[PDB]
Amino acid sequence: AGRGAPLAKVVFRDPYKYKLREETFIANEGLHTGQFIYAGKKASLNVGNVLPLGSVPEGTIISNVEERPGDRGALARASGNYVIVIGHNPEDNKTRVRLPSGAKKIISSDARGVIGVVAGGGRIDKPLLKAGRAFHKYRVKRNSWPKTRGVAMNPVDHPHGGGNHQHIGKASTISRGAVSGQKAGLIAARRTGLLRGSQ
Amino acid sequence: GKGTPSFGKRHNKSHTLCKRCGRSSYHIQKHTCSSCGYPAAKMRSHNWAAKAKRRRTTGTGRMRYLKHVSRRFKNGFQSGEAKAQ
Amino acid sequence: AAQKSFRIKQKMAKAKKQNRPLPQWIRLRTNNTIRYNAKRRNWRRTKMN
Amino acid sequence: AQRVTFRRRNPYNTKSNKIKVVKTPGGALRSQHVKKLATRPKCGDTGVPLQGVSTLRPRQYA
Amino acid sequence: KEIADIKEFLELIRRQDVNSATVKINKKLNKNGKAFRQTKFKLRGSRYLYTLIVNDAGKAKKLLQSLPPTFNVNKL
RNA sequence: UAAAUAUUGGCGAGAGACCGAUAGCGAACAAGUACAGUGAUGGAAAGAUGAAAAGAACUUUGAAAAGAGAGUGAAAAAGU
RNA sequence: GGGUGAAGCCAGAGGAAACUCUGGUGGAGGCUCGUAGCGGUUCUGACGUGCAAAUCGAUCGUCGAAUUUGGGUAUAGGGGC
RNA sequence: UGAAGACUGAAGUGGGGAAAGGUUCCACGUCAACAGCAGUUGGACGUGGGUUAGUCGAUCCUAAGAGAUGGGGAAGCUCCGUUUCAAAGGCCUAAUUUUCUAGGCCACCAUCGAAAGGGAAUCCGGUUAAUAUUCCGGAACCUGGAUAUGGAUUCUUCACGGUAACGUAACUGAAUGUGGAGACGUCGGCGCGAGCCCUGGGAGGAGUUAUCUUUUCUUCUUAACAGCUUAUCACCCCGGAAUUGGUUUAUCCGGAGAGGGGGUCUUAUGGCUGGAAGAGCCCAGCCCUUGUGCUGGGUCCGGUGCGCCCGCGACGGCCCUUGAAAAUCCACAGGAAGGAAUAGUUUUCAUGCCAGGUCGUACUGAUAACCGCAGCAGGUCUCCAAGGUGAACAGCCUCUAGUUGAUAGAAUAAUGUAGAUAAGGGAAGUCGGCAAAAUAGAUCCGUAACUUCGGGAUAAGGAUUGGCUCUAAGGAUCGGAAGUGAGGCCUUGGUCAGACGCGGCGUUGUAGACGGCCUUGGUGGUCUCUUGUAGAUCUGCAAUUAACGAUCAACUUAGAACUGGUACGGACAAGGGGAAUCUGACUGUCUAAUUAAAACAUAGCAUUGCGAUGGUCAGAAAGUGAUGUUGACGCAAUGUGAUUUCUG
RNA sequence: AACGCAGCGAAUUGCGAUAUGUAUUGUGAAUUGCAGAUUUUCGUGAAUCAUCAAAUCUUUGAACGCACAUUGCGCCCUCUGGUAUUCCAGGGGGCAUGCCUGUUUGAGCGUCAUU
Ligand SMILES: [Zn+2]
Repeated sequence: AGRGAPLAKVVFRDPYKYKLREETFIANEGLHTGQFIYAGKKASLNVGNVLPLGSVPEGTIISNVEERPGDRGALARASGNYVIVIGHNPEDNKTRVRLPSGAKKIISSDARGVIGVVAGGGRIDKPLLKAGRAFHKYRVKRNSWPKTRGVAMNPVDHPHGGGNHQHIGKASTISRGAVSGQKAGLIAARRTGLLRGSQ
Repeated sequence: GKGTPSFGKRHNKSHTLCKRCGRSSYHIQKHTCSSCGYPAAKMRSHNWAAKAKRRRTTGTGRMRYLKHVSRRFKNGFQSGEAKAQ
Repeated sequence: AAQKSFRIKQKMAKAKKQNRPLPQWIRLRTNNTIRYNAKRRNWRRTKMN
Repeated sequence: AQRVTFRRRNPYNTKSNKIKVVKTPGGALRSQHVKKLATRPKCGDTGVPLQGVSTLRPRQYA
Repeated sequence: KEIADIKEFLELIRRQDVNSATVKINKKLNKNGKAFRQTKFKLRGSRYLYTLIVNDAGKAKKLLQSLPPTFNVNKL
């Protein structure tokens, strides 16, 4: 509920007891019920299998990647997102990795990652239309919706507000070295206005 | 209808009776009294209200132990009993 | 209110017995300045808790 | 023709407070508070109802 | 209440938890083939009260006499 | 580490060029009482028949309350 | 309680073919007329030492969802929402 | 108190509850004050009486939350945190047969939170001035204790049966693990059942009667619980499908084995028997100071449905929404340990014994018991719900039940308040068609610019509607004319019981009706005749499709004639319409008691910051927090405001 | 702080199921609105008297078995009932937290000597 990702619940054995422990995995697009999954160093390269970054070739695709070893997941958990492996290092166990925003990062070689793209892709494509559809999205998340424009408010309630005409008055580009209360607008902006093509 | 129509909806209780002070001023949502401050260690007294102490302080009650102490002090805290002549 | 507690019912038990007029033989006592009961309660006029 | 009342104080028509009207040997129409239905026992592996086993709410078949 | 059978009725009397037994007369008329008598032998003690239906008045009279003298035969 | 020094609280005694029931403590009386507020809190009015109740038996008008007479007492121009 | 009749299915007619028309079935929608419910447009009507420290009437808006409401629980004064 | 008029009209002036009040409920006495008139009456005043539970609630479990402990802050009042950088325990069996000691397994963790969520088990009839699922009578059921009788099981043993789905009255099972129930949204139609409504025949009672009506109204009911039967959905065996079949209102399914033939199971729901006619209701008749009874009768057999309202079932649409948790109870895997024959195991089954604490339980629930200074046209959460009109829980009129309460009397001036109508004209009135008028239901005809092709649209604009007598179309159940041997009525022959009633003091005498079984022939058309009548009311040898016959039953839709002071959605109920301009796209929201809009919100569009040692934000401080049960199709911070079209 | 107690009290004044008080001591005949006794009245004794050194002290509260809008729910020792080490009820006695002094069981290759 309130998550762009269908989960998956896998049953593993306890090596030291006669018992079973279930773990909640994020399902990559390709999984199905009544399927085997192989997690470890010696595990093979298929969709669903969990491998450490060191035992994987260059140009592979993964998700639910750990920042450290033992983090239990962090990078690339959202819908239709995936991390690509670029480089390798023998000295210093540290692979090179590209994150879905664009900014690359060096991660340890023993860190994990589930193979394949995250399921439920193409969620953002359809428009919501009626406002009631947007209500039900935020109804099962937080209380962050019906946002009033700050310029429409009184000068007490917000900095932009006040005046006979609805205008801002002073520059919306606000510094990094500011304080809480002032920061309403574009915080530490390099560019402004309409950007063309290249991000 | 801020006046008389809204007064029609009043049929709840923010306060109930208290164990310690015996007064209808025990907040249920907060789990604490406004008058005495139950359940805490102390009695909720304030110097800014002199009348608050005057209503509840020693002398008002029965004093069913302290009432007989001045009599015991004067005689010198005795033990045993009187005999006869 | 039908489904009431024992601590509430104990207070209302007192309110029954205390609400009664002044007995006549007290008025013939020596010194005595009392005539009628001041502490008296009717259900319509004044409320309890 | 002949109207009916509740029995167990609780006035609101919730689950575990529903009424089947019934004719008595006296003649008057009166209410009786119907118990909730028991779903069937089901399989472990598949999601199929299990045959040759009674319904009953969990306590009735102790 | 349970029912009858016959037999078992005779074995129920051997308990002597069941002490007394009332009888009832109810005139019926099966589509006026015969307007007949019927009787009903009820046995109390303890969880259940048992009852046997006997239609023929002849068969009832043989059974009514055959029980012990000490057995309390109530009526109506 | 006693004494000479403090004290609008507590227990026990003395006094006054102080107030005299709209005064003096909020309170001379069943006063932190009756009553108001969800609640912290707010907060009144109310003393005096006569020495002794001897608090008006009995008649008569009235459905009754009371009234006219009578009677008590120094006085009822003292009737709760 | 009515009105409108979207996808999905069934049958027919036309045509050399590509396909195009007609009739049923079905019951979609922050659709629509309107009762209870919730609101409060106009009469600048009634009342205006009132029935009422905000009510009374007629006329009106919306009426299957960004709906209406009980009990429990959270947020407290330069603070909350 | 009687009689007559009235109203609310079952979304109520009806019958019950929740919050809240707290004796207002009920009886006897009685009117100084209060009930803005009065008072013999009273929710007033004085004095008493009244609330009975193993099963109804609370108690118990958890929810959003609250909150000790170990720790770390703070001069301190106390703040953070709830599984943490804690040595955090309580559950079973013997040993020993002093009743104290020995076996063991297993292990991130207080406690409060719902009288609408979860949840062990009770119904009918009677009784009081006032109480009842709570007392009385009669019939059940659960949980926790004890325990012995019967049955079952046992020479190889912890039962046998069926191809199978599965069955039977019972039919060992520790540590440990696994699974199910508890456990879950909404709109739509179709099907099944309950209750009410409607209606036929009889068996009673009341009403009407100048005249008419085999009629107007009312009574004919059956609880929990026990037993045997009954189902859509699933599922098993047999057998092998394109000329593709089966099939729903709704198009789904089949070599992963359809249709067809034969089976098994859940018991929701109905049917019969017990409960249980002894009860309740409805008549008729006896006494009787009271209390009361006491004695006869009857309580029966059906039909119909787009009916109303509730529940259950199999199905189909919705979503960037997929619609609680825990206590609690059961099952399976697993084989620990323990057992026999001269005897032993079983208390998941049949019967039988004992016990069931504490607190709440009256009445009102509002134009008079609650809040509003008060007996204030205000406000305040729910359940049951009849007949007619009609699309209808609309409006108008009745039945059951409940009120007949809101200071009264006499005249009918002006000016008011609420309702009304008006010759000729038709907005000339006025800031402004404000206010009021006209239109309105159904069926058939007919329908423009413009358009995001979905709409505009009930566009505009015409015609018709009564009463009475007829005609037409639309269904469901059941039946084929002849060729023998065998199982309704009547009779023939065999074969077997045998009902009740009465009289002398349980007994002894005594008439004595009738019932089924087994089995040969005869029994609508026809003839004999002036004429017929009873029941067409079990297997053989094997003719047939629209060419049909019977029997019962709804309400819809068309068409025709006749008829009237041309009236007919006759009361009630019910859109005025058209051509433009400014403005916001739309549905939605706010100034509680002067501003409902062009303001706010919105989908869509764009910009900015952030890769966790991070962004935004809290806190006096912390070994402290929110976003975050999060990770760029995400979180945070702003502007603009659907679509088409552009943004120098 | 609540709830109770007088022969007839609602409040105030007293007291706690031994409830307008009991025992002990002193004074020496009352209390009094109306009852009623008790004869205690040459006394080991009236009394709403004074006095006060022995006891009782409901449910609570710093409030202490865990909770507490609940007269909620448990555990241990002990005697008596119902057949009873284990279940049901009844009478009696107990179970909070921090800190100090000692006692008894213990934990740690923290560490010393002996086989
Ligand atoms: Zn307090």
